[PDB]
Amino acid sequence: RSEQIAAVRRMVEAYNTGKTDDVADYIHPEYMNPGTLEFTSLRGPELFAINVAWVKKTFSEEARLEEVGIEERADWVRARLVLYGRHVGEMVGMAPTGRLFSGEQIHLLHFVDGKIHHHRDWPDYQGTYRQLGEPWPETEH
Amino acid sequence: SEQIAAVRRMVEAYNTGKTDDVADYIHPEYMNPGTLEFTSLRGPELFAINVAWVKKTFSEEARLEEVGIEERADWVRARLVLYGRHVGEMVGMAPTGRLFSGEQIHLLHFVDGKIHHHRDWPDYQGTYRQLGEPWPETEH
Amino acid sequence: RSEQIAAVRRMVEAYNTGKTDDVADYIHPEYMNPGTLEFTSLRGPELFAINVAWVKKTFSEEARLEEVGIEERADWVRARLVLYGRHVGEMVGMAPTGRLFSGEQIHLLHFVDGKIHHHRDWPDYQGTYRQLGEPWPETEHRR
Amino acid sequence: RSEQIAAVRRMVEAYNTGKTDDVADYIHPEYMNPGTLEFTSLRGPELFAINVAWVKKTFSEEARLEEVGIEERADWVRARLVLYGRHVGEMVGMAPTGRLFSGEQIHLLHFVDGKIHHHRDWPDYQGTYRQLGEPWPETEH
Ligand SMILES: CC[C@@H](O)C[C@@H](O)c1c(CC(=O)OC)cc2c(c1O)C(=O)c1c(O)cccc1C2=O
Ligand SMILES: CC[C@@H](O)C[C@@H](O)c1c(CC(=O)OC)cc2c(c1O)C(=O)c1c(O)cccc1C2=O
Ligand SMILES: CC[C@H](O)C[C@@H](O)c1c(CC(=O)OC)cc2c(c1O)C(=O)c1c(O)cccc1C2=O
Ligand SMILES: CC[C@H](O)C[C@@H](O)c1c(CC(=O)OC)cc2c(c1O)C(=O)c1c(O)cccc1C2=O
Repeated sequence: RSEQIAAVRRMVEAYNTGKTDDVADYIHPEYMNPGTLEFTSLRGPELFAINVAWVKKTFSEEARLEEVGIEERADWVRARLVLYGRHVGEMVGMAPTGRLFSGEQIHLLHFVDGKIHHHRDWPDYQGTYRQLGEPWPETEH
Repeated sequence: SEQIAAVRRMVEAYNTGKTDDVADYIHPEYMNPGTLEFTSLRGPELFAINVAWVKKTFSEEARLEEVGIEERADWVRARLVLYGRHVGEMVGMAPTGRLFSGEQIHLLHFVDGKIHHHRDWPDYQGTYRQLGEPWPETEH
Repeated sequence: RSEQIAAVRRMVEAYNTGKTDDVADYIHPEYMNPGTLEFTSLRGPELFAINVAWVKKTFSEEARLEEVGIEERADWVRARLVLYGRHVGEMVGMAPTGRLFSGEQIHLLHFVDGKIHHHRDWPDYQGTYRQLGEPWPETEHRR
Repeated sequence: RSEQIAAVRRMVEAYNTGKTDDVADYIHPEYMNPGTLEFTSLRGPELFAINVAWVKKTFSEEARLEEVGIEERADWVRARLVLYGRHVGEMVGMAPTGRLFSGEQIHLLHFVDGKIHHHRDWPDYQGTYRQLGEPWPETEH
């Protein structure tokens, strides 16, 4: 039973439930996610919490992250997930399209001190954009 | 457009699984080359078997969502997204019970005001990944 | 060194070179690919040879199949390949677009009696279609 | 003739040739690309030139960006492109694999004062990652 994978599964559940009160349990104080850089300078558990909140706000409370597979190698975990949502909040300067979508994701996670220290994820941006009807942005984010 | 209306009825038939009225919009000589592996049937009967297979393989809850539909003369292009769960044998791959969703592009040719030729391109590789990349147990 | 994997690499090399003199070495007499049922009733090394020729005709002599990875499990091989080409011949009723494209592919091959007996391949149809400029078919026929 | 589309085509040409001496002609002094934030805090023509350099360093001098289609709506341009390269440089902590790859991209560009002022680019991250043999990162750094 991998502690690393169990922690990643808690992370996934956070996206599903939206509940982030306990994230300090598995999110390192120095947690970073380069994908968040455009939105905030926060780090650690508060950074992960703001990501989860953004997901529920933008892609609906009913947004789901489904697990396809999770593997590990030393202090690293690779998660193959699928995001299901509906576009209901402003997304980087694109007005809500109200469109359903689903997009595969690959996540790379690095563990330090038994907690998630670095988190990179690659949404299916283009696939999502297509399913959103390829909206034209209304403003720069 | 009556053509776009017909394609929307086709999409609904996948969603409801109800194929009693398909002769309304499916040409007697309807062909879908993607079906050749499974059957030699044509027309409304062929379309119905395709719909039945989707419900059997991808669950009763399988549905097609519309992204967009375009037309040009006697042709329609439908940009759709299939949502389902792999519950039935899929060309020799055993049921995985896994959820999946994959964009699709459908090209439809109308003759005599009905759908005469139908090509569709599922996201085979994306679906395969979401199904955990199963190894086939047999040749279809 | 897997003989099955070696056979699949010979298959890939045939698409690359267009050289098919020796395909009977590794293609089963009863070889079938369900994806080409629309085009011909051929089977065996004969079917494979014409499929290779069609690729070179439709996607140019310079069309390439690059290997990402190949794995095997008992009598089955899974090949992760990438096709590169330029669309220069009629393709299912769509006129040549002259467009460069590249698309990942997943191939599933079943061996029987030491030769490739069943071959299923999944091109990135939609990705390819996008890169071709999403052409409208001119005919539902071959033309 | 669209001056905007012409400008975006000069941008595309810069990725292809690696020739960036004239980028100030079409890149706004305040040009930003949020995709670059992990790597640099630069803005303007300098940021664009750095991006081009990184592409050539990481994906080889032979890297090419092919045009599928470009459209515009008011002060916005959408470019549908395809990147071709070979993974020859360290890529966010993943060692060079020497592997060929090609992946579609969608770019969204906003013009201000007749120059490219904001640039968002969605590579096919997952498809590229696959073609690179899904490498495990050697560092987070
Ligand atoms: C706080 C800032 C963020 O939370 C936004 C950022 O998280 C974000 C995410 C979160 C994520 O990585 O997957 C759950 C996803 C997307 C995005 C995102 O900013 C996107 O911006 C995005 C897009 O512009 C076009 C298509 C798809 C997407 C996304 O899928
Ligand atoms: C200054 C540094 C940057 O320029 C890096 C950034 O360019 C970057 C680019 C540039 C790009 O937009 O293509 C024309 C592409 C990728 C990436 C990138 O940082 C990637 O990081 C990347 C990846 O991690 C996995 C798969 C693909 C990619 C990229 O395709
Ligand atoms: C009647 C039986 C059929 O025609 C099977 C066939 O419908 C079929 C469909 C339905 C369709 O859209 O083609 C018209 C979809 C898939 C498939 C299919 O046979 C697949 O076989 C399939 C697969 O093997 C791996 C991933 C995805 C798929 C499919 O999405
Ligand atoms: C004899 C005629 C043929 O066999 C056509 C057939 O070869 C074919 C191949 C080759 C192959 O993968 O078969 C084993 C590839 C494609 C296709 C094909 O017929 C396609 O039709 C096709 C398409 O309509 C839209 C996008 C992509 C493709 C293909 O990539």
